[PDB]
Amino acid sequence: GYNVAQCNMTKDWFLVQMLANYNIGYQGFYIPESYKDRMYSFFRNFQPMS
Amino acid sequence: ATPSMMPQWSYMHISGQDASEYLSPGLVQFARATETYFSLNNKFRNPTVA
Repeated sequence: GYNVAQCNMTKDWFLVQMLANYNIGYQGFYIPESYKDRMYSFFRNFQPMS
Repeated sequence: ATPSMMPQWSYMHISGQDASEYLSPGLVQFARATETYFSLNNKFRNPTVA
């Protein structure tokens, strides 16, 4: 059960991306602020489907 | 009455000093040194009085 976010992605990659783009993850997860999340960022362009 | 009349309200940080005061100064400096990559800015509540 390494999948997360109800997608087919392992936890570790999710953590790595969240860190590398927001320094977020060692203390939980949440929605990063708008001005720190521009158009080409990671989070705005992540859609899970099933 | 002045809150310092009863000690409990001072003990539970309901009224009295702020965050920067009661802490041993070494830890205050430590926190101010690592605000970015390991937060501590929400582990203690500093009260306010009208």
